[PDB]
Amino acid sequence: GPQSFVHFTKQSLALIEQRIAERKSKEPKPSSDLEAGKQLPFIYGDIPPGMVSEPLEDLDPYYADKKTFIVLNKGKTIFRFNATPALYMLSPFSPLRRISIKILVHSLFSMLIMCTILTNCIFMTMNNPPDWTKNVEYTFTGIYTFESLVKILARGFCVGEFTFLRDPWNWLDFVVIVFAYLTEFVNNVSALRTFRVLRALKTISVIPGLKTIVGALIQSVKKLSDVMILTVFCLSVFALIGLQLFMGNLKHKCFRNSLENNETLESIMNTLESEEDFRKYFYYLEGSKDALLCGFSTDSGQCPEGYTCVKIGRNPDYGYTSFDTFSWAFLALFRLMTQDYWENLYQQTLRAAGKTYMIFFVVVIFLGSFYLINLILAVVAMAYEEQNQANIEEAKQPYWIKFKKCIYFIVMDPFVDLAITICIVLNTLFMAMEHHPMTEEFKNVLAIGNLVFTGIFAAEMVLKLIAMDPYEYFQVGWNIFDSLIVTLSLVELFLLSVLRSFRLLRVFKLAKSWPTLNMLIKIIGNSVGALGNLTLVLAIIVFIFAVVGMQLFGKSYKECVCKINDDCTLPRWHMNDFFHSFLIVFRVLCGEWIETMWDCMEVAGQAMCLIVYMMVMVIGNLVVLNLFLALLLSSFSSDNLTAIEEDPDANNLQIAVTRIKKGINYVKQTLREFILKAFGKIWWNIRKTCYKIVEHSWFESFIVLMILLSSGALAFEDIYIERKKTIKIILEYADKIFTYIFILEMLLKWIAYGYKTYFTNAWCWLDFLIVDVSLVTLVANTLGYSDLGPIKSLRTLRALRPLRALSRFEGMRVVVNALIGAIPSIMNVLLVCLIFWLIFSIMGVNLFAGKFYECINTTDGSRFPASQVPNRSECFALMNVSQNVRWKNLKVNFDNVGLGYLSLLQVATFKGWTIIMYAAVDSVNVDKQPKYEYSLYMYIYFVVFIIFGSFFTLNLFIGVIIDNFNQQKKKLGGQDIFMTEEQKKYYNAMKKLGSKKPQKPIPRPGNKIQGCIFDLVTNQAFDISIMVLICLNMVTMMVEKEGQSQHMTEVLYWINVVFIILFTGECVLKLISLRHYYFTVGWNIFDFVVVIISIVGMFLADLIETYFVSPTLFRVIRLARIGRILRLVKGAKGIRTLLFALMMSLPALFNIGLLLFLVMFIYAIFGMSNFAYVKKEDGINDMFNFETFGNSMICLFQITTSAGWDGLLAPILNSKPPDCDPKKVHPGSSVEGDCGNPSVGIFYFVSYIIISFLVVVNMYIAVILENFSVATE
Amino acid sequence: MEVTVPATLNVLNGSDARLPCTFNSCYTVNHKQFSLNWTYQECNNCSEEMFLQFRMKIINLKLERFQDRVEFSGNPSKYDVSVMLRNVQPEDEGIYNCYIMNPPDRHRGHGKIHLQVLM
Amino acid sequence: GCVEVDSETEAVYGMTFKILCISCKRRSETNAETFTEWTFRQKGTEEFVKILRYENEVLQLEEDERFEGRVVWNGSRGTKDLQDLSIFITNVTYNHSGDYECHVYRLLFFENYEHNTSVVKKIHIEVVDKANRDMASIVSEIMMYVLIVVLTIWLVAEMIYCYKKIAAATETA
Ligand SMILES: NC(=O)N1c2ccccc2C=Cc2ccccc21
Repeated sequence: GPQSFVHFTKQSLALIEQRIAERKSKEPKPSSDLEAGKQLPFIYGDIPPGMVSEPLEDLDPYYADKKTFIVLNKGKTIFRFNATPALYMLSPFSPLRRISIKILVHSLFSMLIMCTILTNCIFMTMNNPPDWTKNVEYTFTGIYTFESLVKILARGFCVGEFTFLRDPWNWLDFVVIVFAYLTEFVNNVSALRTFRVLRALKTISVIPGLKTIVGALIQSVKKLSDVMILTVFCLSVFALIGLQLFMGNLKHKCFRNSLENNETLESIMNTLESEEDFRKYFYYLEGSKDALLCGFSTDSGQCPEGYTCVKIGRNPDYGYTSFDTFSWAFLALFRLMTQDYWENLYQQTLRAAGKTYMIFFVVVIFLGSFYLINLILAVVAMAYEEQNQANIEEAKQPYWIKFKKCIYFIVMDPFVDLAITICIVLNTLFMAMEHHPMTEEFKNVLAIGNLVFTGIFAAEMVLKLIAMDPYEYFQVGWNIFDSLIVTLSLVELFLLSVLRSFRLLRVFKLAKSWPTLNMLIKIIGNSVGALGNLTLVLAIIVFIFAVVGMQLFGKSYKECVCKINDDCTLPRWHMNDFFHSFLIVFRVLCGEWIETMWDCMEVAGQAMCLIVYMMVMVIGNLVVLNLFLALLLSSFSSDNLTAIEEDPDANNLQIAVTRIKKGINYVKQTLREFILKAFGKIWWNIRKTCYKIVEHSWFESFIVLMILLSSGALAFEDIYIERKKTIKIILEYADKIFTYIFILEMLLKWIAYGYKTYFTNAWCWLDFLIVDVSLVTLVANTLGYSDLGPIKSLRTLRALRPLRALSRFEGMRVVVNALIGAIPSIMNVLLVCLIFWLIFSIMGVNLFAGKFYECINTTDGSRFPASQVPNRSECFALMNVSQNVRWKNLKVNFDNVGLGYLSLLQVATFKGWTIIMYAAVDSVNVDKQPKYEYSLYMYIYFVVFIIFGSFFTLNLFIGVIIDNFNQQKKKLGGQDIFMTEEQKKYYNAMKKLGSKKPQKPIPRPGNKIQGCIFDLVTNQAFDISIMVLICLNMVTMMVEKEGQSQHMTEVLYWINVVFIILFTGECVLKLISLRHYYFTVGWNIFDFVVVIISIVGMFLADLIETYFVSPTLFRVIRLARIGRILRLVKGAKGIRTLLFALMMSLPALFNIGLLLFLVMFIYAIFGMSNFAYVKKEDGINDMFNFETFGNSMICLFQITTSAGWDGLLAPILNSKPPDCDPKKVHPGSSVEGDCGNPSVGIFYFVSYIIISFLVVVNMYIAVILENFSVATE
Repeated sequence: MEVTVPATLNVLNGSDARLPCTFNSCYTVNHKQFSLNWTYQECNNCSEEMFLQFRMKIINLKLERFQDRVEFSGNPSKYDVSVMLRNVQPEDEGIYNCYIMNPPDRHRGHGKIHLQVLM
Repeated sequence: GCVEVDSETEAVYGMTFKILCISCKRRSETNAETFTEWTFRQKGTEEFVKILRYENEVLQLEEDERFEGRVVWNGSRGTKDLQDLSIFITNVTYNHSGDYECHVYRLLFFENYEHNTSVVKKIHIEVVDKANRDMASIVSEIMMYVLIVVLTIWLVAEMIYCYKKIAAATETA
């Protein structure tokens, strides 16, 4: 009832006084719909005029026993105050209190606070401020203290409930104000400035709605405790393994053999300091800051002649890349898990240790890097789903009319829309014809075409504005959008490159008839509508991190610049000003946090840089993951509610095509009428026998064996095969036997099944094609035409012989069926991605078409400073004088749209993007020498692309593929689509190990002493003691480092042996107690196995370091100690269920990995055939090339995770001199030239990184998600 | 480069004076590259006298107006470069300058002290 | 790149032959200046006699009646960084059967460092009148043929047995 708006008065105070007396004599829950900060329930109607902003009687009967009152605001919101006098001094009936209450509840007050904070956030962004900013900061301090004073006068400082301090954000405000006065009066200055950034967090309190978003983020991070415990445990175990294997291996360097003046290695090392001193004694690659790593094994790196490998000096990367201590190994393993610049660590470790150590990296990448990330993503997805389900549940709970009608007949016809769409597509494909060396006539025709198109669109705008008044035309969003684009077109016509590319957004008018291009627009709209608060929170967090980093490290980056740059000039990525600080933060969010962090530590301290970078990484990645998953789930579920019918009013394009097909039918019928008016019993048994043979298990197994042999025979064709002439001969004759073998299998299948039943089968078609290629090659070789151009090039298709195992192997067939099922949606999303990226490609072409050229000194590879050689003519004149000068260009650039696509791919995958960004921000003009950051703010182009392109396009791709797989599963009837029928039974049986009830306790024995042992060992105290013992053993394993003294080594050995005896004793006690019942438990036999292997390993390691010298075997055998610490899983129910999810998911991951390995084998054979002789550049070096099956597999595993593919592609884009030598003679071989094939290289790498994107990530995520959902149930 | 020196240093006649000249370069003080140039001038416009220096070892020029009373009292390895002075005569009243260059740093610092002799 | 293929060991009389001596560096990016000398110990002789020396793109054949006007350079050309040091006998006789040695003197140029190394490679060469076939080729051809015939015989035996059984069962039905 609206009569409840009674004022809080003296009689009300007296009534509360009598009620409190009755409460004292007395020696429920408040209404949620009436809680402060919400609107009044609609039962209370409209506020009376004299009651707004006045202390009203408490409307909630829950607070009828307490001196609390209510003040109502214009805008219908409730503030819940306290009637206990403020400061024990000012009663609620006071002029100051009334005025302050009105001020605090007014909305102009909140708007003023918001404006003040947003203004101060701009003065926060000055690396050095002008001397007059002290008055501005005094003004800001005055405004903040006035606001706090008003709040305190309104609701009491800290006197009971609903006072100033009772809100946790008022704590932040109070801390801000005391710091502001203490720093101005009591007066590290940089640390105090970092505390000025605490004033930015008041935006969350001021702006409505951000507080609940922050609370949701915190309640989400509270759900990740088990996953982070598992992550820390896994990283610790892998760090212990790495510290065992690679301890000190990264200190290997090549040292001079011949030393003068009786000098020794230690005498040399006690004197050197500078890199110019080290370069005289150790082998340094040209343009390298670190000494070249070598190794003592056969497959490690090779020192040059006259240099020998020794372990001395510091680790690479300023000394931060190492396994020499547990902390550094942990940092390396965290880097490996997050896959940030991990390929450099891969190559360094392989070179220092050996190429057989890639198994460690394989296991780490495919167990910790992918599975833990998928677990984190799945847990966050569950958290969002439950939160959204709760939200849904709570929500549920005279002469002018002549032309008006004429142009309305004209322009609103369905055909006009189709014509406009055709014109839009033509305009896009006409803008996409720009390149760098464009002749003047081509430029003229492009200008004329653009003029014609903008004229057509302007005429169409004028026609639709005279056919219907502005009051109705400007009522449509598409009409407003088209109007903006066209008026921009006329502006640019009357007057740039940007405003020319503004026209390209007209492509989004095809989203009406393109359902999977409307999903992209829905995602983009959700990012600024439903999830606008999440986006705003992310922006605020990024701003805060950028300003904090600048305030902390800007002065250090300028003081200590010679420690990180030889020229003593600021590097490319630094934190000396706000823009570069923001760039560093954004790069960290993109996922590159180690290369900038090394310079951070070098200039300003390991502790500070590590703390700041870890905070940034964790919080920023959490917020970005929340936004990503929210967008994905909201767009791909909430949009599915069957809102309106499927095109109720058919689109003008649909009506136009309906009319067109009607006219086609009419023309067909009329033309048809016009032209008609004008004018053996043994054969069946043979076939049955062939069927019986081809269907036999022996025949199938024989064929599978021959397929495997013929696939493996391809791996012996290295470049070193001329050293293996007997093997060459053997492999040639074996090829003929195999062709004869697969030709007879082909003829029996023809006579056994029938031509139709054969040729209507894709697997048989594939086998038919492969054996046809083999037969043609054999015939051509027999006739002597073995070198006939295309015939020779046809010999490279022998790498497809492995493709005959897909049909043979059931798991690989099951997996490959899902991909074929999902192909159409892949094509749809790929077309959407290409159309979307065409806009950015055309924009980049118009921005940087031909501006990446520069005049380099080819010996140093250093650009000549633009003071000398300011253009290409001066570069040419300088070449005429010198010799090692060149006017070079980047290999991946923006010269045309085709190369723009490759540059955009490199940017979007974050591999090789830095070179393009550097060239783009250096670019001056065409035929002009680039200057250092002449166009600095071209970084914004790449930022916007990485956001709109790299992020929303992955939100669209993941959604459509996960929907396709779900639809396939539902088509099969809720059956797993990655598991075979034989594996389904194992999966079903394993699913029952996660729910079996506890069995009966093992009965007590008969002997008295045995019973006492039983009561001792069956105890929670015993279990806890075993757990703490394992923890202590883990700590003793962590305390081991490189260079530890022999005394510490011996004491650690004895500490370990006593742990061995303790665990063996507990096992023996449990055996003598539980009799034969001990082995009925999986954890018990695991403990027994661990005990015996630990004992055996200790003995064997002692043997292999006493009667035999084999350090590698000793290091490997000492890994048996990790069994003692793997037992912590037994008592951790939080991580045990996640490991059960992994165990559940193993069967499907096996099939996926089998398919991936076959694909990698095929690509390795192709790489060996083609890129075996390219020039050693960039990522193609002496140890990572395509000259051998092992090297090829190493490179392909490296780029399966999409790492270093730019550096492997770069040497292949060479094709003409002086980049390559087409007539180079290779010793020991008949091949000539070291040039690459650009088209083949581009296709190879793009298709291989496309296969990995849809397999190692799209098939991996799905399997892990379903099985986590199963294990957590 | 930031050099911290007292603008005015008051000492009594017949007492010892330590001229506090310190800096805080980021880089390590390479003794093979450090350069010192202590100078004295009777007034700001007066010319400067070259009296104590570091090149590889601390070299004191032993000027007659200072006799054998000037020695080194800091430590470049810990960024203190002060100079001591026994029994400060009333003639010692003047302006003392410490100029520090520490490769690979680029900026060059200067510390100035006005030494005053009290009765 | 550079693959150290060994030389052959059999030259036919009256034809041309090539003696391979390939020596690659441990690292392919290092600079060097190489020159070579070839010796020869004829079958039935106890001493190795120097026959030629190649340095700075000029072959200096020692006065030898056995090798005068028959040997030409046949290795890496146009550089001082020789990695293939092969010579090419343009007309084999019977005075070319013996033990050859290919001395390689390579001088690596490093940074403030010059290393002068040396390698020796020995090639035993026997002269014949008719080119013998490879034992590996002969055995490969023979085993290929026997495998083909064995597999075909097994397949045909299975086919005939299965045909008789299938037809007998069908006529029984
Ligand atoms: N499990 C699901 O079905 N979804 C959904 C649910 C709704 C809409 C789309 C998608 C697609 C992908 C995806 C990704 C991560 C977690 C869940 C998830």
